[PDB]
Amino acid sequence: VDWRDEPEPSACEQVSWFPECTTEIPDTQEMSDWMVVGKRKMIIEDETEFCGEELLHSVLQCKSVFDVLDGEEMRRARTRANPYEMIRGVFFLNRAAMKMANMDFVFDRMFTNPRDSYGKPLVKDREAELLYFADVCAG
RNA sequence: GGACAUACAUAAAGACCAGGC
Repeated sequence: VDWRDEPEPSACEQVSWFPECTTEIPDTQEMSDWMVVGKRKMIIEDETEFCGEELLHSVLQCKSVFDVLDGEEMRRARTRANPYEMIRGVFFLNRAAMKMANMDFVFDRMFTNPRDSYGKPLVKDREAELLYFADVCAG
């Protein structure tokens, strides 16, 4: 695997979206048979329905190369190899806060300043309205 | 995937003996 043919590390991130869902929202009658119960599968190597077999086997092999390695040796190499590792948490309690800071920039402040379909802010700091949010599995 | 034991303290006790006023 030639890893040296990687694009120069950048603070500029690109977003590709799914198309806009043109189908109706599935109802209770449409979904009535959608829940298939089968044998408990604990195999990931044959899950090729949405990824080419050669890429799936290659990423699984590249993961399992680390199973024989000391975790502190892996962690030290990773800290040198990741161009973004010096960001960390800055002044926040952990590096997860910086993921939300990054994504709230990349997604046009849609979380910290959400908008209606006409592009108007749903919360104005001078009016009696609060930005309600939830944070789950988030300790 | 830090200390002045500034604890001045070796003072045996006990005894007899010698001298001082």
